[PDB]
Amino acid sequence: KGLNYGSFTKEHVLLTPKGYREWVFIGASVTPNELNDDKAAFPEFHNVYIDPTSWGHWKKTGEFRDGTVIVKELAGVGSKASPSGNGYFPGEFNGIQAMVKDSKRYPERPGNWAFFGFESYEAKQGIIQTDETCAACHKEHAAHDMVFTQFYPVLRAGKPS
Amino acid sequence: LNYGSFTKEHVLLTPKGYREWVFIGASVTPNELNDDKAAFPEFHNVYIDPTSWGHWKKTGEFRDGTVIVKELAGVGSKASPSGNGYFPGEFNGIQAMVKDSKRYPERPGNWAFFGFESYEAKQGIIQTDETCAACHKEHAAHDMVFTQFYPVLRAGKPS
Ligand code: HEC
Ligand code: HEC
Repeated sequence: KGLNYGSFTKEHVLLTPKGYREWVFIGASVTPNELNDDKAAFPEFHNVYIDPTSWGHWKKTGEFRDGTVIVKELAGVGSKASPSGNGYFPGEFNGIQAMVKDSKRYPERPGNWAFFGFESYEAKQGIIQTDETCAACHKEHAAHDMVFTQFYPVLRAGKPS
Repeated sequence: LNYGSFTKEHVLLTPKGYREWVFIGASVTPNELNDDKAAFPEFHNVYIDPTSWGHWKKTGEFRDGTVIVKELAGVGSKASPSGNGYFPGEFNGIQAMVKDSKRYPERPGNWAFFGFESYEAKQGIIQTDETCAACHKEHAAHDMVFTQFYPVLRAGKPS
């Protein structure tokens, strides 16, 4: 069996994940401010991680086990040009978002996903989000099980046939 | 333990499982911002082997036997529910660099660079210094690696 990644409070709120940068990377996207009227909803680079246990489970099944934790880490754009050419390059770390799939802890959320915001990296836990703030966009547009796997080529290529 | 596999000529065998290594940052040079032909199209996802990553959290240096994999991927779309920008598509190929003072003692920084003809290739191709190391030497922030673009490495090192 596999470890339980993610620690929770007695009210089932995920404590601020540490060590996620050593989980399994599944994809990176970028919404720069300048392309979104100098205020993107989520600045700017986004680096996404799934915990190792649920990555083993995904390789075997193409499905997110209960106990999946997915962390989106946000970063500024640092430059627009490099010796490799024109585009977008990351600067400093900005913040994180996370989501947890758990039928037991979250029996009445869409998909059993609890979406967590964090007010800082120094914060002890996150704040669980209403269905209008987070999960509604994810159920409408995400390709599989409310996860935007159409932007996670590690996922698509890592599921079996 | 070491994470490369080699032939007798110190040629690196096409790495398997590098997506299970430690991701250290991502950038994007789209073709539309580069005269419809980027040098390295388009998204770049960079990884360092876990053993070298452990030594980096200790020393902030690249130990001998360090392997870094840059995986390339197309721009799949330029808009999504999160807004305008660039979003990944399909996997294009890989590049790799390897640090070894004893096997590459004449390469700049003991770093051999490897190109790969496709995902199905068995071994890379090792590159002359002008093809790759020339530009890494001139411009990379640390020991030929563009750590100005790897915040996981910068946040990770012991300052
Ligand atoms: C990425 C995200 C992730 C990573 C996992 C995933 O399924 O992609 C998490 C844990 C998370 N968000 Fe998010 N979200 C949206 C899109 C399009 C992407 C991937 C593309 C990209 O990287 O830009 C996401 C969409 C939306 C959205 C539509 C406007 C809203 C309102 C939200 N998301 C809201 C939230 C959260 C509330 C603050 C929250 C904690 C999220 N998402 C977590
Ligand atoms: C990224 C790269 C990496 C990842 C580690 C790093 O040092 O960033 C590898 C293993 C690799 N490339 Fe190089 N490359 C260049 C730049 C600016 C970056 C980081 C930011 C980004 O993703 O865009 C790189 C630049 C250049 C360059 C300047 C004109 C040249 C000539 C090369 N790269 C050449 C090569 C290779 C020759 C075939 C090769 C195997 C590389 N790079 C590998």
